[PDB]
Amino acid sequence: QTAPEVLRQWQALAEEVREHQFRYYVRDAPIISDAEFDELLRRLEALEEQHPELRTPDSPTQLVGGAGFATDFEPVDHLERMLSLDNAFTADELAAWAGRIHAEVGDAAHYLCELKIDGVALSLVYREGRLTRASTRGDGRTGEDVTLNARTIADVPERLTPGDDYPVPEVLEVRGEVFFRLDDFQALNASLVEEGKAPFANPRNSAAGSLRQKDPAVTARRRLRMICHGLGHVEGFRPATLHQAYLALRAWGLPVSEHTTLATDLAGVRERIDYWGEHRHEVDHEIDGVVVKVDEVALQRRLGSTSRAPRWAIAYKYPPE
Ligand SMILES: Cc1ccc(CNC(=O)c2ccc[nH]2)cc1
Repeated sequence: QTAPEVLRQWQALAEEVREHQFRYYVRDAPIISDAEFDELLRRLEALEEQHPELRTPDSPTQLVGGAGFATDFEPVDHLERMLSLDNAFTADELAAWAGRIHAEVGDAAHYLCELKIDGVALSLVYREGRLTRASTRGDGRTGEDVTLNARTIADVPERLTPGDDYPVPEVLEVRGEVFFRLDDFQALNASLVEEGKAPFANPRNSAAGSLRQKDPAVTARRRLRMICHGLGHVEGFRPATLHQAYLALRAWGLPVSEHTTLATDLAGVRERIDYWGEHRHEVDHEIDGVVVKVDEVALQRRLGSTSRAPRWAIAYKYPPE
């Protein structure tokens, strides 16, 4: 032994054991063989005999066979402020946003165009390629902890994948939208009603509810999705543009949309807006608009942000009906 190696070993093993208890109980998705887990738990037990100081009421072995997994929505701070978006509902407004952008920067700004998803915003933090925290927006500075619930979403990976061109960052704060596809929204409503529960009025309400469960196992059996669409605080990653950032996200395994395009001027922005006004109904989830961002990171830095919103992006919202 070495007391430092004792501690090292314990932590690692408890971490591995706790992760598997989560996969087996909270989700129904074990990733090792049913037999392999048993050795691990023995060892950890085997491990706390020698060193009884290690066994605590919070240890994977004692006091948590089956349980200890609950969400309490406690406040957690975002690394970088998570601002909301300013909206534009009319063509002049967008033109006016674009004019002002072109009074500050020139033709150097290109516009990334994405489909705005009407769901629940989620913020994930990855430390050394491992998911450590998932959070709701809250007030922009502080959100609620729903890490366990996010851990059940299929679209969200626990770990990031080692890129060739893209090395995993030391810290990555990534933002996205959590949502249901239409068919699954309906399906869940049926199931709920089948157990004498009230159904959800819309898919956004349904996703929010499904995410916010005190028992995350509930969340695991609901077909929630996620698309990433923004970055917060990052270390070890310095992308020149947002479009290029999406390439690294993809490489690492984060979910990204396939409907993003890059436009060079307002005319190009206008075509996408018009196009999706006519084609948004064909997407399988709710799109309530198009978000237009300035693609260059350095240009978004110069433009900055106000207390409530960024000045380098704007969301064009369509008529409700
Ligand atoms: C693959 C995998 C991962 C995690 C676990 C956790 N615990 C148990 O299954 C269990 C409880 C009682 C008997 N067995 C199992 C299997």
